[PDB]
Amino acid sequence: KEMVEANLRLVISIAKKYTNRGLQFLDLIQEGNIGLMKAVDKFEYRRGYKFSTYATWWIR
DNA sequence: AAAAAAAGAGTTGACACCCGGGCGAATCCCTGCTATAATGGGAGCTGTCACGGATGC
Repeated sequence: KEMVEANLRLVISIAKKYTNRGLQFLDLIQEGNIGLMKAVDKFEYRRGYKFSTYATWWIR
Protein backbone atom coordinates (compact mmCIF):
# COMPACT_ATOMS: atom_id res chain seq x y z
CA LYS A 1 0.00 0.00 0.00
CA GLU A 2 2.84 2.41 0.78
CA MET A 3 4.53 1.63 -2.54
CA VAL A 4 1.30 2.07 -4.51
CA GLU A 5 0.53 5.34 -2.70
CA ALA A 6 4.03 6.74 -3.27
CA ASN A 7 3.72 6.29 -7.06
CA LEU A 8 0.06 7.35 -7.19
CA ARG A 9 0.82 10.58 -9.09
CA LEU A 10 2.69 8.69 -11.84
CA VAL A 11 -0.58 7.44 -13.35
CA ILE A 12 -1.94 10.99 -13.70
CA SER A 13 0.74 11.85 -16.27
CA ILE A 14 -0.11 8.80 -18.40
CA ALA A 15 -3.89 9.18 -18.09
CA LYS A 16 -3.68 12.81 -19.24
CA LYS A 17 -2.61 11.71 -22.73
CA TYR A 18 -5.73 9.55 -23.16
CA THR A 19 -8.65 11.99 -23.07
CA ASN A 20 -11.88 12.58 -24.99
CA ARG A 21 -12.05 8.91 -26.05
CA GLY A 22 -15.37 8.01 -24.40
CA LEU A 23 -14.24 7.79 -20.76
CA GLN A 24 -14.10 10.45 -18.07
CA PHE A 25 -10.90 11.53 -16.33
CA LEU A 26 -11.73 9.92 -12.98
CA ASP A 27 -12.52 6.56 -14.61
CA LEU A 28 -9.20 6.62 -16.47
CA ILE A 29 -7.41 7.51 -13.24
CA GLN A 30 -9.10 4.58 -11.49
CA GLU A 31 -8.14 2.20 -14.30
CA GLY A 32 -4.55 3.42 -14.15
CA ASN A 33 -4.54 2.90 -10.39
CA ILE A 34 -5.82 -0.65 -10.95
CA GLY A 35 -3.00 -1.26 -13.42
CA LEU A 36 -0.40 0.18 -11.05
CA MET A 37 -1.64 -1.94 -8.14
CA LYS A 38 -1.56 -5.02 -10.37
CA ALA A 39 1.98 -4.19 -11.51
CA VAL A 40 3.40 -3.53 -8.03
CA ASP A 41 3.04 -7.21 -7.10
CA LYS A 42 5.77 -8.31 -9.56
CA PHE A 43 8.85 -6.08 -9.31
CA GLU A 44 12.33 -7.55 -8.82
CA TYR A 45 15.91 -6.35 -9.38
CA ARG A 46 15.93 -6.85 -13.14
CA ARG A 47 17.55 -4.67 -15.82
CA GLY A 48 14.99 -1.96 -15.09
CA TYR A 49 15.92 -0.70 -11.63
CA LYS A 50 13.28 2.07 -11.75
CA PHE A 51 9.73 1.14 -10.76
CA SER A 52 8.32 3.68 -13.22
CA THR A 53 9.89 1.92 -16.22
CA TYR A 54 7.99 -1.27 -15.35
CA ALA A 55 4.80 0.43 -14.15
CA THR A 56 4.31 2.57 -17.28
CA TRP A 57 3.71 -0.51 -19.44
CA TRP A 58 1.05 -1.88 -17.09
CA ILE A 59 -0.60 1.53 -16.71
CA ARG A 60 -0.76 2.00 -20.48
C1' DA B 1 -91.44 -55.13 -65.55
C1' DA B 2 -85.26 -55.88 -64.26
C1' DA B 3 -79.49 -55.10 -63.22
C1' DA B 4 -74.36 -53.64 -63.08
C1' DA B 5 -70.53 -49.24 -63.41
C1' DA B 6 -67.95 -43.90 -63.73
C1' DA B 7 -67.48 -41.75 -59.51
C1' DG B 8 -66.90 -41.78 -54.34
C1' DA B 9 -64.18 -44.03 -50.62
C1' DG B 10 -60.40 -46.48 -49.04
C1' DT B 11 -56.23 -47.77 -49.04
C1' DT B 12 -51.29 -49.77 -50.54
C1' DG B 13 -46.88 -49.37 -51.95
C1' DA B 14 -43.27 -45.75 -54.40
C1' DC B 15 -40.68 -41.88 -54.46
C1' DA B 16 -39.35 -36.38 -53.76
C1' DC B 17 -37.87 -33.64 -50.20
C1' DC B 18 -36.85 -30.58 -46.47
C1' DC B 19 -35.35 -28.76 -42.39
C1' DG B 20 -32.87 -31.15 -37.84
C1' DG B 21 -29.12 -32.92 -35.57
C1' DG B 22 -24.47 -34.24 -35.66
C1' DC B 23 -19.33 -34.30 -37.47
C1' DG B 24 -16.11 -31.30 -38.74
C1' DA B 25 -13.21 -27.02 -39.62
C1' DA B 26 -12.25 -22.69 -39.40
C1' DT B 27 -12.13 -19.17 -36.84
C1' DC B 28 -13.54 -15.44 -32.73
C1' DC B 29 -12.78 -13.32 -27.61
C1' DC B 30 -10.11 -13.17 -23.18
C1' DT B 31 -6.37 -12.73 -20.65
C1' DG B 32 -1.72 -11.67 -19.61
C1' DC B 33 2.97 -10.13 -20.64
C1' DT B 34 6.18 -6.37 -22.64
C1' DA B 35 11.74 -4.11 -18.46
C1' DT B 36 16.55 2.65 -20.15
C1' DA B 37 14.08 7.39 -17.63
C1' DA B 38 9.00 9.00 -17.91
C1' DT B 39 5.53 11.61 -11.58
C1' DG B 40 -0.92 17.32 -10.02
C1' DG B 41 -5.74 19.24 -15.35
C1' DG B 42 -8.94 22.43 -19.46
C1' DA B 43 -13.48 24.68 -20.64
C1' DG B 44 -17.15 27.59 -18.59
C1' DC B 45 -19.67 31.77 -18.00
C1' DT B 46 -19.34 37.15 -16.97
C1' DG B 47 -25.19 41.45 -22.15
C1' DT B 48 -32.80 39.20 -18.10
C1' DC B 49 -34.94 40.13 -13.75
C1' DA B 50 -37.75 39.19 -9.87
C1' DC B 51 -39.36 36.42 -6.59
C1' DG B 52 -38.90 33.27 -3.16
C1' DG B 53 -36.73 31.52 -0.07
C1' DA B 54 -32.20 29.19 2.63
C1' DT B 55 -27.98 30.13 5.51
C1' DG B 56 -24.54 33.44 8.93
C1' DC B 57 -23.25 36.85 13.54
